[PDB]
Formats: sequence, C-alpha cells, structure tokens
Amino acid sequence: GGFVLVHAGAGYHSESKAKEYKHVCKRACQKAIEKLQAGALATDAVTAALVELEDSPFTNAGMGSNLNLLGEIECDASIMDGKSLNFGAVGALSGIKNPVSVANRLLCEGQKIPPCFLVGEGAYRWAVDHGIPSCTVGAVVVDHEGNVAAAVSSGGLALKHPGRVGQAALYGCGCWAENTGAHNPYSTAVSTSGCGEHLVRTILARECSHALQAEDAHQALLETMQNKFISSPASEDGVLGGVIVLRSCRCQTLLVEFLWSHTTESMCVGYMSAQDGKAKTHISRLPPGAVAGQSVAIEGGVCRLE
Amino acid sequence: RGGFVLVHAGAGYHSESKAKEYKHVCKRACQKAIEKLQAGALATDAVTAALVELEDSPFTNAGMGSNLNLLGEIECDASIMDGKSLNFGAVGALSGIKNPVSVANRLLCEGQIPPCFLVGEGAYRWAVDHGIPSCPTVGAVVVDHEGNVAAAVSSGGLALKHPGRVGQAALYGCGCWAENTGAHNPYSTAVSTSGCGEHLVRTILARECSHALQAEDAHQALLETMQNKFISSGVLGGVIVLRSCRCTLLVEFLWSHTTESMCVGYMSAQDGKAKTHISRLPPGAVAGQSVAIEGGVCRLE
Ligand SMILES: */C=C\S(=O)(=O)N1CCN(Cc2ccc(OC(F)(F)F)c(F)c2)[C@@H](COCc2c[nH]nn2)C1
Ligand SMILES: C=CS(=O)(=O)N1CCN(Cc2ccc(OC(F)(F)F)c(F)c2)[C@@H](COCc2c[nH]nn2)C1
Ligand code: NA
Ligand code: NA
Repeated sequence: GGFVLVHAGAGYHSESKAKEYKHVCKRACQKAIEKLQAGALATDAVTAALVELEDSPFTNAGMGSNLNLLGEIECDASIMDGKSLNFGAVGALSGIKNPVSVANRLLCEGQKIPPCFLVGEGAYRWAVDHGIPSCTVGAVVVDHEGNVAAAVSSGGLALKHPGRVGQAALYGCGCWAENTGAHNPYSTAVSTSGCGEHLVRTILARECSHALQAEDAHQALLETMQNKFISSPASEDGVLGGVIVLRSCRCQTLLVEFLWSHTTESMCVGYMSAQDGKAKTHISRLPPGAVAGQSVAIEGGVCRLE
Repeated sequence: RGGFVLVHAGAGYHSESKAKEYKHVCKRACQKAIEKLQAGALATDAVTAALVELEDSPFTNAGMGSNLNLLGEIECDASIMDGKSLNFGAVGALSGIKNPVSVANRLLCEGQIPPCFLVGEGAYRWAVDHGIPSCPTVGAVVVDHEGNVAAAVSSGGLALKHPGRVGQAALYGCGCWAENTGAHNPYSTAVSTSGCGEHLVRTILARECSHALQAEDAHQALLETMQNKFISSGVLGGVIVLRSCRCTLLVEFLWSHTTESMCVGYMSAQDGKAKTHISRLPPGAVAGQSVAIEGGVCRLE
C-alpha cells in the first residue's frame, strides 16, 4: 500500500513540451510506488521520484538546470521525514548529478549530532566521500502505515549569482513532512515551487502544513495561497509558485487527501496509488481571463488505502 | 532621534575568567548601536554596528576568533532582518571576510528588496566585489524612536564542523527575526538567538518567539516557547527579544537561555549608561533541561 504525488514544475505554459512533463511525472510516480511496494522507507520513495524528475532535461533541476551568471549549474535540494522530523539539504551544489541524493544521504546519516545542511564545495566533497556520482521539482509520499516524507530540488534562478541559495534548500520553506502528532491530527507533507526573483517570504511549506490541520483541506490550502502569493504582496506583483500537498489519517484504512495549487500559468503533476497501480498525470492551467500572479488554480482528489 | 538596543555575546558554559571580557564587548556593541541611532541611521545599520563589534571580540564564536572547522578554516554564518520592509540578507559558510554581518547587511541595501542568501566562495566573490574588507554566536535586536525593528545574528558554528556545514545563524526564520506592527501583530517584535547545535534550526526558534510575543504577556509567551518548543520536540541555546507598542513608546525586552549562562547588554538613547549582565541558571539546575528568563521595560518618545 502507498501513495505518491509529484510535480515537474510550475511556470510558463509549454504545449511544445507539455507532454514530456507528463511522461516524467509518470515514471517518477512508478519509481516511488515500486520503492514503497518493495518495503523501502518513505524518504527513499520520495528520493526516487525526485531523481527521476531531476534527470529530465526539461526540468529546472539536476540535468537541465538553469545556468548561473558563470554559465555553471548550482543546485538546491531538501528532504524531510515525517516519522523522525529529520531533514537533509544541500545548497549551491555543483557537479553532482542528483542533489536530492546528497540530501537524502545527509538525512539517513542523521538518523544514526551529524550535519543536516551542507553547501558549495563543502557539500560537493562530502557527497563524493559518501559515494555519490559526479558531473523546481517536488514529491510528497505516504506509505501504507501513515508515514509521510517530502522533497524538493531546484536549479534556482537563471543567471543567479554564484553561491546564491533559494527556497528549495531551506528548512520549512521548500518542503515539509510531519506525521500525526499530539497537535497534528493529520500526517502532512508539502513540497513547494517558487518562480522569479519575487518569492514568498514565509516558511511556505511549514505554513501549508499548519494550515492543513483545519477541517476543510481544500478551503484551507486555497486561503493560504491567496494570502501568501497574491494578498500579502503591499505594492509588489503576484508571486508565481506552485505547491503539492497531502494529508493522511487512520480510520485498518488510510484516508489520503491530496492537492496541488499554483499561480503560475500552469503546472504539471503526477500521482499514483500502490493499490491500483494506475499512474495519472494532468497539466493544470489557469482559467482564461486570469493573468498569472493574481489567480490561484487548485485541484485535488481523495484516496482510501489499506 | 531615539531608540533602544539589546545584544548578547554568547550562551554557553560559565567562565569567570572570560566573564568580564564578554561584559565589555556587549557594552561597546550597545554604544556603537546607540550612536548610530542618535546620528539618524536606520535600525539595520545600528544592529550591524553592534554585531561588527561583538564579532571583532576575539572571545566570541563569530567573526574574528570563530571556531575552526574540520580543516582548521573559519566558515561563518550571519543574517539580518529589517522589520519595516521584512527584507532579509544572509551569508553562510563564508570565509576570508572579517565581518560576516557586514556582507549580510550589504545584500539588503544593494537591494533597490528581494530576499537573498549567498554561501561560500560566491559569497566571498560578492563581498570583495562590493567593497567589504577581506580578513587576515552573537546577536543584537534594536528599535528606533518610531518603533521600527531589526535583528541580526553572527556565528562561526560548531567547532570542527564539516566544511560547508551551515547553521542557524544563516537560516531564514531560525537565527533572527524582525517584524513591525501590522494586522497580524499589535507589536513590533525583534528576536535574535544564541547557541549552536541543530535544535535552533529544527524549531524555527526566532520566528516562533516573535509569533508568541504577539500575545499579551511577553514573559509567558517566551517561557512557553522555550519549554514547549525548545526543550520539547538536552537542548542548549538562547534568545534575546524586544517588543514595542504605543501607549509614548513602550519597549519590553527579555532574554532567556537553557545554557549555564549568557552575557547580555542593553541601553537606551535617553539614558546614557549601558547596563550589562551575566545571566546564570540557578544552582542545581542542569543545563539543557532548565530555563532562565529575565528582562525589563523602557519608555521612549
Ligand atoms: C556552539 C556553541 S557557541 O558557539 O554558541 N559558544 C557558546 C558561547 N561562547 C561565548 C560565551 C560563552 C559564555 C558566556 O557567558 C559567560 F558569562 F559565562 F561568559 C558568553 F557571553 C559568551 C562561545 C565561546 O566559545 C568559542 C570561543 C571563545 N573565544 N573565541 N571563540 C561558544
Ligand atoms: C526557479 C525556476 S522555475 O522552477 O520556476 N521553472 C518553472 C518550471 N519550468 C519547467 C516547467 C514548465 C512548465 C510546466 O508545466 C506545463 F504546463 F507543462 F507547461 C512544468 F511542469 C514544468 C522550468 C523550466 O526551466 C527551463 C528548463 C528546461 N529544461 N531545463 N530547464 C523553470
Ligand atoms: Na532537470
Ligand atoms: Na569574535
């Protein structure tokens, strides 16, 4: 049993490539559901989804990331585990194929006070000393027991200054994962996506997880997005971004609400239950007559598991 | 032209030998901050002046004299936040630079306003390229006479840390936070943290304190945050805190720590004497499982 939601980016519409994003989201979901169905951890299954999305040449992450001011690729990534609340993250990482891998390994290292956030050359050498190959996308996962994990990985802004680290590397901002707890009736997972130099100035992922502790998830996430992306930005333009989201609870059955929302003119997502094994994709668009920056698209389904 | 400042030079084990040194940097840091507020400067410029002085002390784990990493190099984290704009600058794993807080303050000003965080060599190249002098946890909070707030934090991190390891003093929400009054905040709040270790980052401590301090009783808000969110998921560290609101301007300040002890300094623009204090846990409380908290109030125009 298990479930996985992924996204391959929230930005400008590209019918040109819109069907390439659908294909990679599919393979990312399948990779994650195999991992789960083989009994691997949630953080492992989420890392599988992300390796696959990063490897797409069309995703601003891993291979294909935007080049910085120096015509180089510098990556950010982060992952977080719901059961342990442990976290792994890399910033400004160069010459590593799959950043999310460094971030995951940093997390498993921490689960055995180890480092949890490494950047630049420090991050690069650590990564090689731990056996990881040389030379924005996101996933959230729940396993058949209610354990959630989340992850995110970006190439950041095009022509960004060298060493410039953005939301995907930062605790609470790029992704978040938090199992049912005394104050969380729901296990929740969030992965976000930012766009343009204009970016939310909150702990977005963490905010969305707290918001999703209300009773009506759909309304709960829609109000967050309205506040953080549109509303809060006195004299600034709308914030371009996406977010994916899932919350779960036990009632021997797992209830899993799942959602995506975005102010960009579109965003391609991908989901799949282990029970059915049917991998669904869907390119979400903004409704016409709605310009990006002040409209919020939002969509979701639910899913019962064993 | 007026205001108030609160700084700290560390939260750690007690040292009677070093104790008087720590008291004197806090004293100088407040004096550097308050002079800039008499001279019309902005809050961010005042809190940076405080941090440059704390940094320079050889005895603080920040700036010159920071702990050495696993390769015996110095790699510094620092950040700064302005409460009126909510702008934010930060450096991590920064080397070759004398005052890391100066870089982080620069990244704000050069703005125009979009948040910004540079690490490692690229942070060095940015800094050298923008005039900051290349070199051979402390923090500060401040409010000015109109109630604008700002905060900063600079640290050299955990001794022998892996290179590129970045800690709480670089991380948005964790090391410092500053926010003027609005529709969410009846209060202008400013927070800076101390300590190292991961439990600062894992708890978004600075921003959480600011959020708690919108409640009515500041002492209770802080004490709730230190117990219910620090000591509960040993946890070592501290914060300084200040909060203003109009009556003319009332500013409540407090510090708190789970470490053995913590050196602070405060000062008003009206009053010319910098007060200084070593805050120690009571006999027979073990550090990391216990909390101390004190503070005062101050009235401005
Ligand atoms: C990772 C821990 S730390 O960086 O925050 N740390 C604790 C603070 N020390 C400075 C300090 C210690 C104690 C007090 O209170 C007291 F009154 F007792 F003095 C302070 F105000 C300040 C840091 C010192 O350790 C490293 C160092 C010392 N000199 N240069 N670097 C460490
Ligand atoms: C901080 C930068 S970004 O994350 O905001 N960003 C936005 C997202 N696109 C990818 C993307 C676009 C549209 C999508 O949906 C659809 F509806 F199909 F159009 C979608 F799913 C993914 C990134 C493109 O980057 C250029 C590139 C190409 N190859 N490699 N890089 C950049
Ligand atoms: Na890619
Ligand atoms: Na120092």
